[PDB]
Amino acid sequence: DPNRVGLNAATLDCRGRIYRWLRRGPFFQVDNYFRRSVKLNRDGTLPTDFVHEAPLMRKIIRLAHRGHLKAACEEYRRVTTVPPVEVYRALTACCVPGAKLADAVSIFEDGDSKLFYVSRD
Amino acid sequence: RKPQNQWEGVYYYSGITKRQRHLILLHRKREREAHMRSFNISRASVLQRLEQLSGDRKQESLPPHVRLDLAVRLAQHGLYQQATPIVDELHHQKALHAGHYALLINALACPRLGQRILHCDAQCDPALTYKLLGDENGEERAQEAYRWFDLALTSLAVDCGHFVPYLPQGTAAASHITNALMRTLLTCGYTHVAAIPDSVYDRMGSMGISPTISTYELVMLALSLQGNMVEAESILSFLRSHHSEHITVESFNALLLGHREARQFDCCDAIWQELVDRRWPRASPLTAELYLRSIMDHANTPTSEPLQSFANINVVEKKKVPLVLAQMDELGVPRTHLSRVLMDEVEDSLRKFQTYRSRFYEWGRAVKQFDFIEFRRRNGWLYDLHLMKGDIYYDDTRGLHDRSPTWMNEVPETRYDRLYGVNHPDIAKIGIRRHLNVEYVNRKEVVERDAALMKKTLSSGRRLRHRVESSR
Amino acid sequence: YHWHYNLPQGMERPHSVNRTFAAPFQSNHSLVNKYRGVWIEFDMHPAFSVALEPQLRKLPRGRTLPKTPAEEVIADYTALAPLVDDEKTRDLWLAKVFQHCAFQRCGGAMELWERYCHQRFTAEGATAKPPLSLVKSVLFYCNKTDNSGWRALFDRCLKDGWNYTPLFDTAQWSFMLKSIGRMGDEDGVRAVLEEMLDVQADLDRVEARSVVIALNAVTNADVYEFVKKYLFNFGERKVKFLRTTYSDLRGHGAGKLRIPLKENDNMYYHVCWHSSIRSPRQPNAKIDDIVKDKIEKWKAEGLLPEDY
Amino acid sequence: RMGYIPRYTPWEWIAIQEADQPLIAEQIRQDNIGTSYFFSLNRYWRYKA
Amino acid sequence: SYTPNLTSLTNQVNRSERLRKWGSAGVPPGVPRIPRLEAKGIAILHESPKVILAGRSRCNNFDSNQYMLINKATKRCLLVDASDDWPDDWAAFIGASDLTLTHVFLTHCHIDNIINLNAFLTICGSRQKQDEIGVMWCPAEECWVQNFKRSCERYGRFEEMHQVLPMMCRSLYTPQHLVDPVRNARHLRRNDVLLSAATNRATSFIDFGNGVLLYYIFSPGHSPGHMMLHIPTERILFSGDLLFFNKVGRVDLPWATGVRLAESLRLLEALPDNTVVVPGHGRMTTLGRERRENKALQQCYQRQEIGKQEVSVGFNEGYL
Ligand SMILES: [Zn+2]
Ligand SMILES: [Zn+2]
Repeated sequence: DPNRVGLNAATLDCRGRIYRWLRRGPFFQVDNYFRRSVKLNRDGTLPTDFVHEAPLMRKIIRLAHRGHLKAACEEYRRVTTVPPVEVYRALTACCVPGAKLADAVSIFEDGDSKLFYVSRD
Repeated sequence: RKPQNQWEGVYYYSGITKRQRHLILLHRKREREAHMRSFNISRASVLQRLEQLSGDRKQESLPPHVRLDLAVRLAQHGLYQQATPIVDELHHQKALHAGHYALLINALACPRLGQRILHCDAQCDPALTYKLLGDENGEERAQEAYRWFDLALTSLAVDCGHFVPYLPQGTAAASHITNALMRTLLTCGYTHVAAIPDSVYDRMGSMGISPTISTYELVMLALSLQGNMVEAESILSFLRSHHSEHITVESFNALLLGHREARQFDCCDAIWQELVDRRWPRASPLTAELYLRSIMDHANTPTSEPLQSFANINVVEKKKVPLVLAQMDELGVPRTHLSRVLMDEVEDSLRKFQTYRSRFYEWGRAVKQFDFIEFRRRNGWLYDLHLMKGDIYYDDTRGLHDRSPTWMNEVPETRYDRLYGVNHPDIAKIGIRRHLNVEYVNRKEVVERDAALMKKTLSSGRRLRHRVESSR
Repeated sequence: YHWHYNLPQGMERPHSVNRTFAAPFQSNHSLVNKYRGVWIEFDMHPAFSVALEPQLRKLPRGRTLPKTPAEEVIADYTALAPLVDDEKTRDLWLAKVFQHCAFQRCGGAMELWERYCHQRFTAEGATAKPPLSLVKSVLFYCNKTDNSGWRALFDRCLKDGWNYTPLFDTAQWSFMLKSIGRMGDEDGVRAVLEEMLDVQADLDRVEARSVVIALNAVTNADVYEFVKKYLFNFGERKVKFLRTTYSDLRGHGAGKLRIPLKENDNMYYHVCWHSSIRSPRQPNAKIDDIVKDKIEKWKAEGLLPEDY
Repeated sequence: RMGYIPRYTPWEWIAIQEADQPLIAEQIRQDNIGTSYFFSLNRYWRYKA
Repeated sequence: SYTPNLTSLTNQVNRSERLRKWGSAGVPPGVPRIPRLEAKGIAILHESPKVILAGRSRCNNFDSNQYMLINKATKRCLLVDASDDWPDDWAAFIGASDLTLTHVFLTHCHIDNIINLNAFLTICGSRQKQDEIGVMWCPAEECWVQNFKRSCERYGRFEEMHQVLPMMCRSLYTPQHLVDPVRNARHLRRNDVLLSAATNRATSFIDFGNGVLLYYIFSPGHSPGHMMLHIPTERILFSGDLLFFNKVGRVDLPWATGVRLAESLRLLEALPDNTVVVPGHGRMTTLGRERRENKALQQCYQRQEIGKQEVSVGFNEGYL
């Protein structure tokens, strides 16, 4: 659904909502924006299939197949949804001709436990 | 405000549900059935192979290598009685050689029955497998291991027929069969594992057979199972002095196993820290299994000098388990190569002593603290241990008052405020005004208010004194 | 009252609260990494998997659902499956098209069960035993398309039959109870809920929208008294969440379901009564002879006169 | 004794306080691969640098 | 308040009423000691050629008062309801005025009266070292001296909990201890007066010296034994807790009867209007002012006129 993409927020009306804002954790805005956004669906598939950032996922695979690792890492920083399995397949294949093991593990460790095991492939 | 307790720990979830502990017990029983099913299928296959080659090959004599292949497969599955007529005719036909005798005695230790005993009966304890293999004909397999050793040395004298008065005792085949004999005698009972460092080792010395590294490691493992650690470390001390190039992992595996049986847990820590320090020979998963099981036996051990006045003290030894598992990641030891019985107790220690940075920012929230209190209030009968029911060494005559000027430095504001009327005859010594002696923040303002109250009281008392006697 | 500063500031006594009370992890939020679906346990031999690789490509694998329409994978199993001479390979392949037709809701996939697997598993006392991956796929299929063929297969999984009910997951029972409440089988709800209690399934972790649908279809009188004693088997956290979901599914949030619920208010008033109960506060023959002896006395006393 | 307060906490009382609180997994700080020169500062936006 | 039995712990409204009164704490904060700050000095209230009345207002956080009668001729002083948070000014006042503390009068044995009574006898008894001080009280207050420890738990007076009261000790009206023949500071208290409830104008008095008589009046209703002090020569009435400025004592405490309090208000209607009534709490008044502008006395006689046989008057919000 492309037209229903968006998250509305509140206004902090009453005093009891102000005290909750002053008692929130260190990651309360970025955590609740992450869980109101993309999550595992009813059938069990990934939330990878996102329409608005679909050509951005094509750009990283296009950059990781030509050997541009740093530019593919720069466009990976701009993602908000869960990236597909094909970008992790292309990013780790970009690290092998330069023997960059430290970059390839951090690519896998980003999507292993944080992004619903999309890099566990 | 009432103060909070700073020596009270943070309420956090370290435990499992009754369904999960039942589901762990239910799943572990299924794979114990699977290893029991896997052994008896292959045991029936080699017994069907035996009766096929005995019935249909009744008069046709088999080639000696087919009968040799079936004899080791019978001895591996714990069927030693079905294999001794096969080896007796192969020795009589002189078809067995130096490597064939060492193959048969190594097969007599049954490394297929021990695989069933490990996963099902011994609860994946590698020390308990030697204790349980000795019951299934331990004395009976030891006599045939001694008989096949006599069959081997008789055949080696024929096979060697200069160095003529020193044959076959100086060959490589004599020690290989002797190493095969000690490996088979380890699987036997306690009477035969005690004979390995004393009786078999002196017989090897009296025969003049040069030992190898596998000779000393089985003797060290034999002294490990007896519980004698002063002799087991002495053999590796002989190996540390003379033959240090050939020391493999199994000498360390005997010492990790041996101090676990003797319950000297401080010694088995130092062996593991030594193996992390040298990093050669490589730590097998048997090293990580024998060391982590020594932690869990030390953790479940109760103490008796405090007699558990508050709680169990030895449970703090499970805090080393995230340290050892971090060391296994750099030693190249995979943690997935651990047994299912140990892995449940390893993850038991992990959910009790491990936290991440994302959880540490959220574990102290009052919602999770008050859920811990209510869950203790609702069902505390299910999870509780209580509900089940100058220089001083050259100083001797000290130099006092060495004219160190305290007036060059400035500490002038050391004024002290004492209570009014200490030696006054009208003011009593004992009283509730004695509690004013312990007051620090308002020390100046209280005692000047106290002195103003006591001066006006003694003034009003003595002016009442002069008024009454002047009127009468 | 306090501790003075010149006193030694030692710890008075240690507190071991986390080792006396071993608490399991309890969060109000659900697990973010769970599969939330029915697993098939695809365990094919690694020679037919690369052989049938253009055919298994359009089939749902682990956490992947291709959008191939169901009439093509039926035609692939119609032609190529008689070519492979292996029994468990065809059964595992048939479990995938039963899973593929379930996610796309194709009602015509029950002909594949009667074509191949009915005659050797569920016909005339068949002694052959189907694999677990095939029974899980067709029960997930018949519950998704609301097919009435689940009853002959669920009766085969009992302790005298195939005995596959201890191998069912908690998500399998959630999709099971949703279809019976949609079709409206009163004895179908009771026979499954008696099976879930006999098998010791996770009753507190079934889907709450699935339970309130299966409880909404209870209209018979004798099975309604079964629900009254079965409602105590849930937890106190679960039974207060069954009230809030059943009140919203019949109220404002009625659009979450594909078909609307039917109005069963005697189940609605009992669940609201049972949730308030678990929550904290915030001789006819001998009596009939007594009355007849009194009316006999009152006619003798004259209090009950005759006609004037 | 009549008022004995110890100036050293006993070994039993230290071991109880250590056994009640867990460890932080990032305190071991072990590293053997190296620093990710390209990706570690450009990871996912929730857990980013 | 009371003993936490099984039904008080299993009651939800016990956990709810403790939330309404005290918020999220649930435990009532006690009545603490007045510190050496915010405390006043001893005032000379009345000077007469016979006696001298010296007093101090608001000496407790119960807002109680501390008074002392000083006889000019005998140099003998007498404390009335000895409850001061600092009985060290009172020891220095009698030490600097050449006075001898002989007895302590107690109207009733609530915690607003005997909270520092052991402190009064110890500090003033230590000064006469360089005959002990008596206690004059009524034996109907025996039920309140048993619950003195219970009252100290509810009002946070933990330091005066483990203190045996001096009136509980063996006096001359008690059997004596038979000690081993192989110590009478606490074994026997010879100076002790037990007042009788049969109080009359003839013989129920204390001879204070030089011809002034302290007529004690038994007037229950706020407490089982409530002994007022009346000095008819000086027009002074120590009502204690019976009558205050524009209010009377509480009846919502145990052993407090509303119909006994109304009979206690009727037994002071023969006294003149210029009798300056000196209460245990608050400001002093006259008896003529309370006969005109007190609604508790106005309701007491209005119910009597319209024919109420059991007239019940009494406060539920006020002083203990
Ligand atoms: Zn009172
Ligand atoms: Zn009072």
